Amino acid sequence: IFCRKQAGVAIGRLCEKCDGKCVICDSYVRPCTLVRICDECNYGSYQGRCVICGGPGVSDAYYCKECTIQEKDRDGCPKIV
Amino acid sequence: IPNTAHFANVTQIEDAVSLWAKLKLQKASERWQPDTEEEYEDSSGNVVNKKTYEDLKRQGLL
Amino acid sequence: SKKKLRRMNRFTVAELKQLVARPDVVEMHDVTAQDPKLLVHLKATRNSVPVPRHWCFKRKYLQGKRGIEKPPFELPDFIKRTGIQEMREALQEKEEQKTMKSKMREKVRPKMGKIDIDYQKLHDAFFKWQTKPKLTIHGDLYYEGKEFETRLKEKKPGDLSDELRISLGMPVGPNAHKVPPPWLIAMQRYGPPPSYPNLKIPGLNSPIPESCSFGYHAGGWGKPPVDETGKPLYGDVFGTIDRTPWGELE
Amino acid sequence: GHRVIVSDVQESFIWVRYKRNENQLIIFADDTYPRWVTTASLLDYDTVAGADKFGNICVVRLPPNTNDEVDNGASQKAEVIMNYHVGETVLSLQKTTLIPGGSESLVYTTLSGGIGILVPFTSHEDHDFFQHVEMHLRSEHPPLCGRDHLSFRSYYFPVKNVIDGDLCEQFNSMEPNKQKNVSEELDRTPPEVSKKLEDIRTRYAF
Amino acid sequence: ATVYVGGLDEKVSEPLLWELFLQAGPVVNTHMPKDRVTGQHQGYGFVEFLSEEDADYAIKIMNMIKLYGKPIRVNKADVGANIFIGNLDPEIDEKLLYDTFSAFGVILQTPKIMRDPDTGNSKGYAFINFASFDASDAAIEAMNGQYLCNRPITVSYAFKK
Amino acid sequence: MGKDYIYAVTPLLEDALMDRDLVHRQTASAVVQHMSLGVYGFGCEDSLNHLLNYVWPNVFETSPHVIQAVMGALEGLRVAIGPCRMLQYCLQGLFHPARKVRDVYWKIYNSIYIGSQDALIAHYPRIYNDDKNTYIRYELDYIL
Amino acid sequence: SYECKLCLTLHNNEGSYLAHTQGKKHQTNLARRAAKEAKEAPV
Amino acid sequence: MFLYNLTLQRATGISFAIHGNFSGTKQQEIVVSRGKILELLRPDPNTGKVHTLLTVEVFGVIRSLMAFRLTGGTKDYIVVGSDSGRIVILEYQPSKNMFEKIHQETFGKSGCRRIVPGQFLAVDPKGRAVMISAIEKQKLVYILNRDAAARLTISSPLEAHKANTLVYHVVGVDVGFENPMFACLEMDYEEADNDPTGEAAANTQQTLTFYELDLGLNHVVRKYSEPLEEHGNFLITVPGGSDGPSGVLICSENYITYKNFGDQPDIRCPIPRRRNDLDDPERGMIFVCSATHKTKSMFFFLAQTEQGDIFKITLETDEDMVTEIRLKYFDTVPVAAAMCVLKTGFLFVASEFGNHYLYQIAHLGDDDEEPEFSSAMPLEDTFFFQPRPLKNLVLVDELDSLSPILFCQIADLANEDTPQLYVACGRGPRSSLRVLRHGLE
Amino acid sequence: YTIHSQLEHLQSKYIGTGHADTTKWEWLVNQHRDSYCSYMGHFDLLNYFAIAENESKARVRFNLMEKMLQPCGPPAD
RNA sequence: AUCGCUUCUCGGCCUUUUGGCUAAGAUCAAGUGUAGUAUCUGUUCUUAUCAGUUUAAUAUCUGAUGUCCUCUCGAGGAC
Ligand SMILES: [Zn+2]
Ligand SMILES: [Zn+2]
Ligand SMILES: [Zn+2]
Repeated sequence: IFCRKQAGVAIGRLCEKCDGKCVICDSYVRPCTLVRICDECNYGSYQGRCVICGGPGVSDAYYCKECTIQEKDRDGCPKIV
Repeated sequence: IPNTAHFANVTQIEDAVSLWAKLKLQKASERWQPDTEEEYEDSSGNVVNKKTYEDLKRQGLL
Repeated sequence: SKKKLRRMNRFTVAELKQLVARPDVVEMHDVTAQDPKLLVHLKATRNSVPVPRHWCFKRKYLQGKRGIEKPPFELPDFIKRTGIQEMREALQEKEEQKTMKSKMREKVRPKMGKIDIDYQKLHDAFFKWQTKPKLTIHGDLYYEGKEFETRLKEKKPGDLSDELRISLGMPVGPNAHKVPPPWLIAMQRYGPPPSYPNLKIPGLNSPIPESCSFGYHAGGWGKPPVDETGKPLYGDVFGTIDRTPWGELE
Repeated sequence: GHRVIVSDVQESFIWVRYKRNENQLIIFADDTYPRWVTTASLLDYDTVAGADKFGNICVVRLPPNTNDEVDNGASQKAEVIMNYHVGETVLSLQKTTLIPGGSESLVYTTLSGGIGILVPFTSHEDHDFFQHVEMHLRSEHPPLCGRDHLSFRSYYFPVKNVIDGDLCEQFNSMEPNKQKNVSEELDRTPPEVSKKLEDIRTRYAF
Repeated sequence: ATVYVGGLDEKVSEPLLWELFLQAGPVVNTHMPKDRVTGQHQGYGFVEFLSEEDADYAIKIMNMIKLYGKPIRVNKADVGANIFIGNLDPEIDEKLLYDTFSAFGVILQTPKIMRDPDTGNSKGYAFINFASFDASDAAIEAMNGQYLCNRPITVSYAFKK
Repeated sequence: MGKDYIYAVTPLLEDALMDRDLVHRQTASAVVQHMSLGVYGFGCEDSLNHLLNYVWPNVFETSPHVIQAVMGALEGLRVAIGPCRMLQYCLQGLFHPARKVRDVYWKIYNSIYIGSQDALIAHYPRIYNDDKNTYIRYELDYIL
Repeated sequence: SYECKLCLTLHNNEGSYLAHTQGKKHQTNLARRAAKEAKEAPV
Repeated sequence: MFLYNLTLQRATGISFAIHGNFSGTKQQEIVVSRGKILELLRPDPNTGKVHTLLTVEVFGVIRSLMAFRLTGGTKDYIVVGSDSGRIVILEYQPSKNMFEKIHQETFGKSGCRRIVPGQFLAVDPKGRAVMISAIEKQKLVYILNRDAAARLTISSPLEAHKANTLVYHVVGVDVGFENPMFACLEMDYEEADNDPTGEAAANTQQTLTFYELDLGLNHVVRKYSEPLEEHGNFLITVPGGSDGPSGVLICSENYITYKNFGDQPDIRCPIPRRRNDLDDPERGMIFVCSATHKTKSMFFFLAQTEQGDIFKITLETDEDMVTEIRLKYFDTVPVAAAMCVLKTGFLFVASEFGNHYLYQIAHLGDDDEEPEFSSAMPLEDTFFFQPRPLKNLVLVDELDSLSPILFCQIADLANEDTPQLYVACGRGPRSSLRVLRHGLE
Repeated sequence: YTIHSQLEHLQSKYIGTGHADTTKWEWLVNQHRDSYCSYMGHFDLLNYFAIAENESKARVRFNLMEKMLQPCGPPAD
C-alpha cells in the first residue's frame, strides 16, 4: 500500500533494522539520490520515522541507481501507511 | 484453387471462389506485366506498348 | 439478448477474408473480437510479433516438456578451453569418495590450495577469445518443442549434408562441390524434377564445380546432358563495386 | 552502381534490386523499425545513414552475407549499428572530408542553424579514452536543465556507438577542482586530456 | 506424390531424407512410420512430393542413391533373379544402367560389369540382379540382340559363379 | 562492466528460460532485468533481443512471483532495448478475442506507456481512417 | 526428482515414489499399458 | 563503427528571450534560447553592437523561459522550465562568466509529456511565486523567500489538478501585495467527447479564469471564471499594483480585449487592418508576439501581426477603471519569435526564420499624421491603415542565422582548393542560397 | 483489488492508459492528443510544420491547440 | 555309434557371501512465523432438445421434459 500523495522537499529516514535497502527495489547498493516525502506523511509523530519499519529516523532512505535510471523515484511519498 | 492458407477456414465453395476471385485480381494487379506496362514509342512520335510495338515491328513496319 | 445481436454482427470468416486487404492473417477466433477490422490491420502491420501459441491450450506453458529426459547444459568453447571442467570433475570424484569422518578432518585441517589454474588463461578466454553466440533476430518467439522442430523451407537443391553424402554414397567436405550426388545422375539422364525446374543441378545442368572431372567412371561428371544439336538439357551443364566499409578499425 | 536504397516516408530504407536481363525491380532486404526519414546517405555498398524527422540519425548496415540476387513483411533484413539523438531535425547528411587530407566524415545540417560532423575512430585507445572521459563527465558535471545526458541522447531509441563530443569538449570550461578529479581518474594530466580533446577536431575539422 | 522408400536404410535419417526431398523438389512429407516396437526404419516409407512429376523425376534420381551405402529406390507406394547381359556397351553410367534395366522390374543389384582390372575399360559383359526371373525374361527378350548403345545387346538368364 | 560477460552468460539464461521449472524461469528473468539495466547504453541490444524472444512467452503466467519477475524483466528491458521493440511485441494482443490476453497486454502497455510515453509518438503504427473519423496523422507526412 | 515414465508422475522423494509404484493409478495405467500392448503386438 | 560527434556552428535560430539586469547593474542583458542551448548577449549602447557573452549547453529542451527579480534585490534570476520533470533556477556570475544553479525541484517524469508541467510557466510581477503548468490536468506553484542571508529559498509546491482542461496560456496578474494570482485560458474537451454528434465540438467556450493564492492559508483557490466570447491565443498582462490598472489583454482572433474582474465593464476593440491588401477573404488575423515598455512615465504594449506589422497600445484610463483603448500603427518588421523592448531606446526583434534584428526607437509612436484608432470609436465596417517603410524604428543591428537550413551541398565550387558549403536556407520571400567557406573575409 | 482502487486511480492518474475493453476510439484519440502536445513541446517539429505550410509559429500552435479538442472525428456510438 | 560308469578337462554365470572373540563390544540420533506455489494422493461426472446467463470457443449455470383411447415408464394405432 502506498501514500503517493505527491512529493516535496522533506527527506525521509531509516530505522536501523531497515538500514541500507532501497525503498522499493529492495537493493543494497549504489544509492544515488535522496528520498523525499509528502507533508501529510511528514507531520507530527511521523516526523523522522522509518518509511518501512516505522522505527526512528536515523539513516537516510536512498534510491537504488536502477530506480533512478527508470525514474521510479519521481512519484512522491511512497509510505506504506 | 490451390491449398494456400488464404482460404483455410473458408468452407463454403461459393465463398471460396469469390475470395480466390478477388485474390486472383490482386495477384494480376501487383504483377508487373511488361506487355501492357512496358511501352514503346514508334519512330513517328507516338507511343504504343511493348506488345504492339513488336507486333507491327515484325509484321513489316518497325 | 444484446451480446447475441452483436453475435449476429459476428461476421463470417469468409466475410473477413474477402473484406480484408491482407488475408493471410485471418484466423479462427478472430471474429469474436470486438473490432476485427482493427485486429486484422494490426496483425498485418510490419514487424509486429504475434501472441504466443499457448493461450488456448489447457496445459500450462511447458508442462508438455514434462515427459522427456534432457542432457545437461553444454559450456561455451572458450570456457572449456581454459580447462576448468576437468578440475571440477576431479574435485567432485574426490569428495564423493571421502567419508564423513575424513570430511570433518579436512574441515579442521584444510588441504589449503590443493589446485591452481592460472590467470591470463581466464582473462584471455573472457577478453581475447570471447565470441558472438548464435542469436535470433526480432520476432522469433520460442515455443514448446521449437528446438525439436528440425528445420524447413530450404527448397534449394545445392543444400547437402555430410551425413547425407555418406549415407547416400557421395562425398563430404571440399568435394561436396566436385561430387555430383546420385540424383544429379538421373537429372542428367531424364531431367531434374519438374517442381524444381527452377533448380539447376551442378555438373548436370550447371557448369563444373571447382576443378570437376569429365568422365564416365566413379568420380566424374559424365555427359553434361545436351541435345543432339549441342544445346544442353538446360542452362549450361558444361559452362560457357568497391565493397569497402566506411567506418572500420585499423 | 547497381543497388537502390529507396526510403519511404514512414517505414524505412528498403533495399531494391534491378535485374536488367529479366528487367525486374525486386526486394531483398529492408529494416526492422519505423523511421520517418527525411534524408539518407550511402556510406559503402551495404551501409546507409539516415536522418529522421524527430531528431535522430542512425546508421543501418546490411549483414555481411546478403544473397543479393534472388527472386513479417520481408525476406531478410538489415541491422542498426548506430543510434544518436542529435536534437533537431537533420535535413541533410553527406559523406565528405573538409580540410585537405583530413579523414572522411559525416556532415549533418539541421533545421535550426546547426551544422556538425560525425567522425570515426581508428583505435580502441582513442575510443576507450573518450568513452571514459564522458562516462565520468555525465556523473560529475550533469547538464544544467535538469536532464540526464544518457537519456537525452537516447530519447527515442537507445544510444549505440556514438560519443558526445559536445559533452567531452566541456572539460575545458569546467572548474580546476573537477578538471583535476576527472583527469586523475584518467591518470593523465589535464594537459593530456585537453590536447587529446582539441586534436581530434584538429585532424577532422576546424 | 506418394513414393515408396524401398530398401529404406536403417540409420539414414528422415531429416536428411527430407533434405534430399527438398534438394530434389517439393519436400512436403518424409515419413517412414516404423514398427511400433523398433523405432528403426521399416524398409518401406512414404515420401510425399506434393507435385506428381516432381516425385516422378525425384524417384528416377534417388533410385540407386547409396542409402546406408546401399542402393535404395523411390518407387510407387535370392533364387537367381540375376540376368547375364553381354556384348555390353562400355559407354554407360551406373544410374543410366539402373534406369535402362529397371523398366521391367526393380534392380536388387545394379549391373555389375565384368570389366578387366588392368585398365578400367570393359570387354563387354555384365550381370544384373533384377526383381523377377520373368522380369529378366521380358527385359532380356525385348533386348535380345536389340539396339544397345554401340555393341548391340545380348541378354538372358545369368550363370552362377 | 557487464558489457563483457553478457555474451558468456546468454546461452545459460536461454538454457534456463526454455523450461526447467517455475523458479528456473523466475530467476532467469531476474537476471535479465539486471543485465538490461547494467548494459543500458553500450550497444549489447542484440543479446537482449535474443533473450526477449525467450522471456516474452512467459507473459501468460499465474504464479505471483513468476509473473512479477517477468514484468520486472520487461521494464528493465524497456529502458535497455528501447520502447519501439516492446511496443511491437505488445501490438497484436491489445485487441484480441480473449480477455486474459487482452488484460496482460494492457497491463504491459500501461507500464510501457507511463514511463516513456513521449518516445512512442514516433512509434505508433499507421491506422487507416474509415468513413466518419479521421485517423491518419497528416502532420507527420507533410513533405519538406 | 523421480519420474514414472508410465504414469508421467513427478516426485520429489523416494517414499512418494515407492507409494506411487504401489499401483492404484499406477496399477490402472499399467494394466491398460499391458492390454494395449498385447492388443497391438498380438526332406 | 564507432563515432564521435562534433558541432562546428551552434544553432543560431532564436526561440525564447528575456530581458533583465542579469548582472545586477542597470546595463541590461538578454538571455535567449536556441534549441538545446542557453545563450546570453549584452547589447552595447555605444556602437549598438551586441556581444554574445555566454553560450552554454543544457542537453534538454527549453520549453519555457522567464526571468524574475526578487522583491528589492538587484539581480535578475532565471526560471527555466524544460522537458525534464524539474524547474530550475539560474543566475549569472560575470566573475566566472557562468550560469549557476541556485535551486532544483523535481515534480515528475521526463520527456515532453502531456500532463506533466513545464510547457507554460508564469511568475507574479513582484517576484513572490512561480506557477508551472502543463497543457492538461496539472499546475503547481512555488513560493520564494529570501533567507536570512537573503540567499533564495523555495518551499514545497501547491496544487491545481483539474481534469479534462486544456490551457492556451497562463500569466501572472499584477496585484499590489495582495495574494498573487494567475490568469489562464482554458477549455473543456470533456463534453465534446461525450457527444456522438459533434455538437459539443462547436459550442464550447474558452474561460478566461483566475486562480488565487492564499499565502496565509497556503493554498490556491479558484476565484474567477468568465466565459469568453471566442478562443484567443494569449493574454498580455496589464501593469498593475501601483502603476496602471490590473487586467489582461486577450489577444483573440481579430479582437483585442481588456478585461479584469470586479466592477469593470469589459472592454473590446477590433483590430485595424492594412488596406487594399491581397489576403484571402477568409484569413483571420491573430496577435503573434508582444512586448511591454513600462517606464517611470507610463507604460505601453507592442503587439505584432501575421504580415509583420507592429502596433502600439496604451490605456486611456480614469480613476480605478480604464475607459478605452488606442492601437496606433507603429511600423512593420520581420515576423517575430519575441520582442524584447529595451530601455536605452532599442528593441530586440527575434526573427523566426533568418537574420534577427535590433531596432532602435526614434519616436514614441505618437502624434503624427498616422491615424488614431480606438475602442470607443463606434462603427457599422472596420478601420484600415496604409503601411510604409520604417518610420519610428531605425535598424541598428543584424545578427545572422541559418535557421532554417533547408538543404545543403558540400563541394569545391570556386577555384580554391578547399571546399565550400552551399546552404539553401530561409523561408519564402526571405529565403536565399548562401555560400559558406572556411576563410574569413 | 485495493490494487484496483489504486489502479483505476492510475487510470485517473495517467490520461492515455487502457484496460482490456478500451475502444479503438479512445486509444487512437489519446495517441492523437499526445502527438499534439509533443509537436508543441519540441521546438523543432514546430519549425518543420511552420515551414511546410507557409504559416508562422503563432499560427501553427493556434491551429494545433484548436485541433486538440476533437482531433479524430466525433465519438464512437 | 549306443547305452552304463570312471576320471579329468572345459564353458556358463550360478551360487556364496567373508575378520575370530566380548558386556546383541558400548553409546545415541532436540527447529520456527506467515502466507502462498507446485507435486503427489484421495474423489467425481452420457440426458433427450431448447431458452437464457456465460465464455475467444467450449463448458458452467439456470430452468420442462403432441394429444386421445387402451393394455401391460413402457405398447398398437385415429391422428
Ligand atoms: Zn525501490
Ligand atoms: Zn502522504
Ligand atoms: Zn526500519
